Amino acid sequence: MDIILGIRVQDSVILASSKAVTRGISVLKDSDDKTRQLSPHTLMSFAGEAGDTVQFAEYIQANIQLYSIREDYELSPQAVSSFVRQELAKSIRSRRPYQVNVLIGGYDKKKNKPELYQIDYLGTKVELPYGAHGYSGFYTFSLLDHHYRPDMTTEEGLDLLKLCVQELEKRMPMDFKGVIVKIVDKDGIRQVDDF
Amino acid sequence: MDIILGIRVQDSVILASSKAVTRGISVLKDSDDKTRQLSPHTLMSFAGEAGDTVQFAEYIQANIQLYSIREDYELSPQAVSSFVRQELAKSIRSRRPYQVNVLIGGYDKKKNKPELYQIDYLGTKVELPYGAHGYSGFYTFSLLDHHYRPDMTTEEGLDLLKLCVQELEKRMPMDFKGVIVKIVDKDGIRQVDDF
Amino acid sequence: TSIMAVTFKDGVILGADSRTTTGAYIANRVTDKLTRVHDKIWCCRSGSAADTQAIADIVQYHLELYTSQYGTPSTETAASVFKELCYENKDNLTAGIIVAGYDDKNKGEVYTIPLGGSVHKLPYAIAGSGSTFIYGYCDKNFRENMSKEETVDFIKHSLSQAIKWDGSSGGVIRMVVLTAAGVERLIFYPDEYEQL
Amino acid sequence: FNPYGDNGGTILGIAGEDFAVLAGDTRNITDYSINSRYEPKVFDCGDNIVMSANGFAADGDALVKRFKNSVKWYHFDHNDKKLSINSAARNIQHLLYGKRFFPYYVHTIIAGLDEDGKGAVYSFDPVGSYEREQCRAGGAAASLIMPFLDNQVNFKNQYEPGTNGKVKKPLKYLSVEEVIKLVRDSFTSATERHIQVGDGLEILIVTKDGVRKEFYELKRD
Amino acid sequence: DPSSINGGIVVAMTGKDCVAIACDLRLGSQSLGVSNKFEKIFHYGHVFLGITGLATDVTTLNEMFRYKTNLYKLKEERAIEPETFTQLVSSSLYERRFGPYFVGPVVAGINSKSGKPFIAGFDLIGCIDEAKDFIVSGTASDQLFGMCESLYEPNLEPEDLFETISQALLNAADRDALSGWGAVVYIIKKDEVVKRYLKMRQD
Amino acid sequence: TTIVGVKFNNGVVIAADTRSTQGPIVADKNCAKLHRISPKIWCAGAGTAADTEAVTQLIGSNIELHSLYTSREPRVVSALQMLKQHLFKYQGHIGAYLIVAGVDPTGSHLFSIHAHGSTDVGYYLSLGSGSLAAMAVLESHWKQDLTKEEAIKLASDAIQAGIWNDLGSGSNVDVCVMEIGKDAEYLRNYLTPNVREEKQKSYKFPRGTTAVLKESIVNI
Amino acid sequence: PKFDDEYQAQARQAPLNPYPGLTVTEPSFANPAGGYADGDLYPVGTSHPSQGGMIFDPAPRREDMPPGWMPGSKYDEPFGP
Amino acid sequence: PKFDDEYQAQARQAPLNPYPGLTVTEPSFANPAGGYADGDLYPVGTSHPSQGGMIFDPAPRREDMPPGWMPGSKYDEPFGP
Amino acid sequence: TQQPIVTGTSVISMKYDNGVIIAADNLGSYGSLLRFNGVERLIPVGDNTVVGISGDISDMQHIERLLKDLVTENAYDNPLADAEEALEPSYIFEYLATVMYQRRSKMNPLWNAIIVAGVQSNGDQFLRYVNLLGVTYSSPTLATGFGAHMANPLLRKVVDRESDIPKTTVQVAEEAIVNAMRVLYYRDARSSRNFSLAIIDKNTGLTFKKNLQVENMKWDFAKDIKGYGT
Amino acid sequence: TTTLAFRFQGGIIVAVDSRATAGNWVASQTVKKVIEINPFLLGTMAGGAADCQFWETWLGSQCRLHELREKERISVAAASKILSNLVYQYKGAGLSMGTMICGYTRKEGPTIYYVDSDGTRLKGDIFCVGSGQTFAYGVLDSNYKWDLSVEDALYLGKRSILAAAHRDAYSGGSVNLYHVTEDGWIYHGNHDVGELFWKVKEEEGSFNNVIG
Amino acid sequence: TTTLAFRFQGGIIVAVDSRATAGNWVASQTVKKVIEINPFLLGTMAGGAADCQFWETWLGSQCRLHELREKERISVAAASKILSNLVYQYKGAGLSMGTMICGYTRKEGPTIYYVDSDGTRLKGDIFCVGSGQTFAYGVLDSNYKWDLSVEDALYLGKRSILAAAHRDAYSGGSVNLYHVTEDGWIYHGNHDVGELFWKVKEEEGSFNNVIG
Repeated sequence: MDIILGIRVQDSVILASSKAVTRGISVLKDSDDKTRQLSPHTLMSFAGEAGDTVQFAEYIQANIQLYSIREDYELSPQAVSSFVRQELAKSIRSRRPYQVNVLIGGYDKKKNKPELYQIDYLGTKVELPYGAHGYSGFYTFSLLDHHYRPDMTTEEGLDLLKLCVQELEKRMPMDFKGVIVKIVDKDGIRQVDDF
Repeated sequence: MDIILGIRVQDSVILASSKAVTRGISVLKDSDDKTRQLSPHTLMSFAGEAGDTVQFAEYIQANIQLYSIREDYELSPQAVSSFVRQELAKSIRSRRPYQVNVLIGGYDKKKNKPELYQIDYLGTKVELPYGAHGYSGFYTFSLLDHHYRPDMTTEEGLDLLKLCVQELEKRMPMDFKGVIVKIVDKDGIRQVDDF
Repeated sequence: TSIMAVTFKDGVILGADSRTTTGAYIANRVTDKLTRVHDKIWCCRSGSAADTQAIADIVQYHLELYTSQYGTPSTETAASVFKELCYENKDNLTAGIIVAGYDDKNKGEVYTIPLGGSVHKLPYAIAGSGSTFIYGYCDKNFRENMSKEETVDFIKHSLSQAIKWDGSSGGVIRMVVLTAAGVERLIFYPDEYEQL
Repeated sequence: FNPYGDNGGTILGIAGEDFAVLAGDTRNITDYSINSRYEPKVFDCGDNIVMSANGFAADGDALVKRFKNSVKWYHFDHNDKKLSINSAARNIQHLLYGKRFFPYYVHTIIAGLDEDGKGAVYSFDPVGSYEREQCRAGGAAASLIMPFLDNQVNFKNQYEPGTNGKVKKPLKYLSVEEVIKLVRDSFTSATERHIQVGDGLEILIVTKDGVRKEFYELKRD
Repeated sequence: DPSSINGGIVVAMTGKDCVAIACDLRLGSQSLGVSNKFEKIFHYGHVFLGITGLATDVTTLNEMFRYKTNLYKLKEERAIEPETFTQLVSSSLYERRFGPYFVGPVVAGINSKSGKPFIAGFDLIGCIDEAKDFIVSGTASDQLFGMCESLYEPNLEPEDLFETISQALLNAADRDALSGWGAVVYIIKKDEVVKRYLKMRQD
Repeated sequence: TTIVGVKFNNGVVIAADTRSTQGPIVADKNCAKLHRISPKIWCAGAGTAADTEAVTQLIGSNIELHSLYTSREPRVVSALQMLKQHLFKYQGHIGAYLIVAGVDPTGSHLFSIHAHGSTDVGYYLSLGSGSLAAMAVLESHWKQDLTKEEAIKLASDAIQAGIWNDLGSGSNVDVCVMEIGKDAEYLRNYLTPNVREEKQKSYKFPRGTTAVLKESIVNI
Repeated sequence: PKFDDEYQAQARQAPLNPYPGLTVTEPSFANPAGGYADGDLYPVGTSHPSQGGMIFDPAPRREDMPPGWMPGSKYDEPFGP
Repeated sequence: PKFDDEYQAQARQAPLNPYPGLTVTEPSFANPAGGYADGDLYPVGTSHPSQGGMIFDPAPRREDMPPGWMPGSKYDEPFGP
Repeated sequence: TQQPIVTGTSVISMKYDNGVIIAADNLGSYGSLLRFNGVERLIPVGDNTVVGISGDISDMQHIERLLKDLVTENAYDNPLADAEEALEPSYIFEYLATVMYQRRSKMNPLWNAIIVAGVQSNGDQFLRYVNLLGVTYSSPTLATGFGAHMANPLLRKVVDRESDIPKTTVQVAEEAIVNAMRVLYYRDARSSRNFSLAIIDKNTGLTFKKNLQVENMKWDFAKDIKGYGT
Repeated sequence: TTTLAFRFQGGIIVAVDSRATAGNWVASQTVKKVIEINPFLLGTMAGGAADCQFWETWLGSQCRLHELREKERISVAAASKILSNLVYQYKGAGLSMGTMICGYTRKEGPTIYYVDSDGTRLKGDIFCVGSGQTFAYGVLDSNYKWDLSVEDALYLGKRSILAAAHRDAYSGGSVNLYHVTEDGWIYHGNHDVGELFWKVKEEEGSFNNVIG
Repeated sequence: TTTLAFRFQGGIIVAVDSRATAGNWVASQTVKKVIEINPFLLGTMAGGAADCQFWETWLGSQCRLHELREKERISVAAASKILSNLVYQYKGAGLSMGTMICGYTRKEGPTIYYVDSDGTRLKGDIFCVGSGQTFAYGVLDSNYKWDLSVEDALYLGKRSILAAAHRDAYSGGSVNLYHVTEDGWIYHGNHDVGELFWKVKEEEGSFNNVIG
């Protein structure tokens, strides 16, 4: 099970993902990063089955990097999300579906707007101001609906993310060992030490 | 799924049980007490299915109190554990088994010896120096085997219990929300505020 | 279904009932279950209708090509083609077939191909769900070298009993008489064979 | 052995101010065959109450017979007193839940005037759970019938023109004649689009003057 | 169920000389509502295609028909007409007969040459459901059928067509658990298209 | 669905109802069910509707191609053979049940085809959920050498029996008459016994009843 | 003694995928079989540790519908009851 | 056509409890299948969201065994083949 | 009865201007084996009632014994039993329906479909249906099994609504019944050539024409079929 | 379904939606999900309407016997224990229940017991039940305070039900609010979500994602 | 099976038991559960013996091709990635594998990659694998330190395997220890549990519940 959250702020996209890696009865790691940098201003976070998550993430990253290398410019977050959706939807009817849910948070340097796309393992893309996958959305969405605003700065977004994460800690049975938070904005991608 | 631990030491019996109560997707309460005082020097902690745990615990408590009143003396922990085992074993072949595991930690005032009994939901009773039920034993038994000594005072027992509980917090996938620790000894039953 | 073929002195008489059912419903009460795979070779369809018709068309193709390339086939060639087609697809197919024909060197011949896809020459053969009720009658009443009228009456009585006892068999009793003279269609209506 | 069927009946209860209407089709169905064109399933129950245990026909008949027995015993014990709508609702609830683990596969409705003389409709599930309703469709074509009655009887999603969606259309009382018009049109639509409806429409009117029966033809194809 | 998992509604009606197609905006996973901006009405020139069902298939078919209709427009030098588009959608749906998309499409438009309103519906595998009055698809197919049958009548002018279709969609969605969060109604004419967003219950 | 085919003294007449239903709902009240395989070969199908449509389209295209190739009018048996071989190849997964009737230089033919590839000759046939009700009338009233008028009346009345007595069959009756010497006569809605009941009130809403949040003009 | 079904009209179609084409619902993919040595690989031997609301309302099974039936497609019974 | 076993010696037996007597293994108790409105109580719709070792190697099921057989009891086939 | 073993296929009946007609074939089938041909499935229970039964034959005989016991118990301490307070068709049908529903609720159904046809002592025709589930209904024409599909349309062509009953004479109804039985023989694989027919008339009482024959069968067109396709 | 009950300085606030659904068909939108056991005791149902309604009416009858015999109110603990035992004895029989027995007694003060099909019985200060319980928790847990004013507590309950109604398909309808006071319980009326949502959007400015 | 590998100041300590089992029958007690890919790379097999043994022997040949072509050793990351991709491409085919790819490289330092049947690949400092992994964790996490001496690290690995062998039925046999150093791997011998247990009980005084 995984927590992956995303909030689109006036200036930046804030992605949070759980650090725990559980296999059967034991937690194997407590510092895992469930994200891949698809491009300098595009970041993807994934949740789902153990091997599928990382295999799909690296396949997508390799394809996006190949496209960027070939065309000599960074693909827009819309294009990246559409490619990921097309790969996911193309897989569910294949022999080996990817049971992977992904949140793609990127900064469109051409439109100069942050963009957050939620894509489920079936291949359902939707652009959102705030996104969550799996059961993590069942607790956070009401709080996000209550407190979210379009005009927030990244710091209010981090405060809202703190509210969401501590709500998840309170009510949700599993121990996800905290989250790792990364901000996507005009200046690229960075990680928050303790949001 | 519930943590219930018990460590018999030189003077006392130290019982620990998780505080979380979960129903499906949400933790309903996180200050729950999974124990019942069967007698002034006998304590029982129970784990298992939602209704069965509390119903069986209160049925056993009522029967033990009835026996104590009728015979006008406190039943020894051995007798209490035998009665509980008899009920559990008689249940599994009835229409409605109790899916309840119990640890009975008592102080036999006649022998002046602490006693800890582990009884699974099938009625398998066994006296132990340290006991754990379900997955809680998988992480803790090796540590208890390593550090346990028959001659510990209650403070070293609490140190060992802290080691066991923090090992659980580390490697256990669930957020059992801490434990409530009660000590059973010559002076009766008491709780430890922060063990 | 009640299929039957009986060799007799001057040839072979092939007979069948006309009722086809889908469960308890008679989806077709005048169907013709006798098929002309070749000039003097006729087969009867039993089991799955789709499988039997596909096999019949494939066998007609193969036997037409055989006739054009190698001369007229015998009854045995036709039944061998039936056998190979049924066996090489025995898992998919669910067809049992009787093959009857007349060739001058052999006179009338009858081969039966049960559901397993094996080949058997027999003086006479009965197939279909209604055959189970006339095994004893046919066994005790069949004779070698019957006359045409004796064979016609024998088949009439046998299929009459099969129709009487089997709910899946009924309608008109049709027969095809294969002989050196030619092929004769015969039809007998319920009021004719039920008052026997 | 499957002990349940589905005879595809439809019933509709609407409560006004001084009247209550219980309408139901007379078609009887088994699979795709028409069992009978005219099998009434809305019954005049006496005491100014009308009932229809729509659903699986055998269970409907059994529950109706049980309720007639219970109300007759009530008359016996209470010196022939008139049975109130709420008392009948509680009685039928206890009847339905008495078979909690082998339910009557029937969606019962009882309609009548309450102790204040105001129309009342009580609608039931196979296990019980009675709610007093202003209008309530049931049966096969409940889904077709009911939204239209929400739109027409309650004026839901209708706003006063020129107010730009700020002022709803106020809920006026519908006269019994207008409610009959609505019932006829709703059942006509259900007949057009639902294959299990269109043989005949029977309407029972409960008012202070007593129960009144009306019957209307449907398409019947 | 792939068709019920995401919910969503689509309804089309024909006026005297105009058509209207409307859909709800909810997207979710059974209980949980995810987005209120999943517009299921797509247009390819002057022909509008609404698609309910599994959302991944909705998006996939939107892309597929965008591609195919763009190629048609380029190599034909004319926009695809509602009848030709209906045939194209039917053929494309049956192409995967054994691996079908779990969608119900609904075509609506006005044939440019004849100027006649046209609407049609489909099943999972391309059964054409050409109808002259109105078309319904989605989780609330039953509610919408009943409501449109009660309200619709022939030769509605654009304003009354809008009112009828909007009321049908609103009252149908209010009685469907997996539908709502607003709706969008397109009023399509020989020379213009009007898109309107309806106010409704947000639960 | 209710189809009937009826051979008569100089041709064959195929008839069907028009109600089309998804589940228990009438999706279309006037669905046309008679399909041209050729000018004088017509079919009507049951089972999976989409498969019937796709298969009839395929066979019609292939038969018109073959007629152009051979420069001959199509034979009904040609359609029968091609259709049955195609259906058999898929082992019944196409699920198309059809009654195919037509006229060709060899005479007037009436066949039925089943999803698994089996076929039948017939003089009167019925298909669909209303098959039994229509076949009752056909058995009661069919005779050798019906005239065209008697054949049309008989087929129409069998379809009417299916309409009145079956839930999955209703609305109007479609009839197509194929005759040896002349072109086929397609009779759309030959009978209309189920005219719509009139509304008690016009439920038009006053303009402005609906609440609108936004309005826009679309650049098509 | 069963009746003959020559046309296979009443012929009915591992468990069947409820929704053909979608591998995510494939029985062998929804519930894959465990490894032969999963007991030695994980401690307890396992790699891992509704509809209808308040109102009681009262789809077909692909395993008893005819082969040509597609779940959710328009289908007319060919022969009736 | 079956072979008319008169003595029922070839007679063989909800799914059978593999271990009779123990209700903790009864299918109806191990999988009670909830209730009619469980979907309305719990947000998910559900209240609750091998022996093979390291070396591969090549008991019977009661349903495939005669009714008189008790799992783990000494049994001798009355006729064998 | 968890499953039926030996069964009687169908019963067809209709009401006419002065009474009711009911008919049923005399064949009990063991699966597809037309085993027993002398079965009587029309059970008179008086000069005013005939009970037609389909489904399992053993349950049919049990129901027949129930009806005989009904008559016997009615005769007890009932000096008027022969003329008034005799068993009306409605009483027979209600007893049978109650028994059928009780059996169904006990998960041990009587696997029969029963049509109780007769005339009430006031002269009103009685014609009602009841099956193993306890489902009951009335109609101008009733049929069971394949009769509900094959025969019932033909009978309804004669009397499509209650208004047509007074317009229907004895001859018309009997010819309709005979034609429907002929059609059932044509198309029902479980049916037989021999059938019994009973007429209950408000004036002339019960007439019970046993072992009738299906006649005027049309088979001569079968000679013109020579195969599938070519 | 969504139902919540939380203790605070002024007593207990009990809020419930009104929607009832059969499959995807919304059977009704005005279902009374609170049963009034007695003037000081309040039953809040979720899950199976039939089981909850019937057995809590039976609980009311038992409560009546209790006042008749013992001349004092059945305690919330006692009523919840009776209900828990009853529901447990039908465990595995198919009962579908989720209940919050809210009440006030002189010896108990304000008290809430959560009881459900599995025989669970939990005393607690905040509870949410139903398919939408998680959204209500999300609102309550981020805003609840013990010393809320009565108006603020009522608004908090209303808003918590509104959030679940928005985000949950099976939890719409209207919000019914009850206030269990020292001297009884007060019915603070019914609020329609179709109007409450827009009022709350305009007043709070929340739901910024919702068009309009 | 029990296998553990933990990084520390002196390199990596790899410890594994020897028991192999087929049901209750203990097939053998001397199974070598470390596959020696190359003098600096070390596989640690668990789960299915055949799959691990065969595929890591094949990984050895891939490694050999790597040195022959590129004149530099395969990195631990590269070898673990090859194994992970291979095991992933047979996911659902029935592979039973749990593998720790322990190695040392100049440009990587000491490194451990956990790989298993379900395609996962984890870089980490401590890993325990097999049916007895939890018992080994209980000791490692309570005693592990980065700056352990080589003797202390070896003893810690030995003791951690001993605990799992005691408490787990499928984890007995003998303890094999490997030390992956800067200049290669050192095989520190085989220790039979039947003697190691008594030695450890006497020296530590632990296992006080065990009679003797």
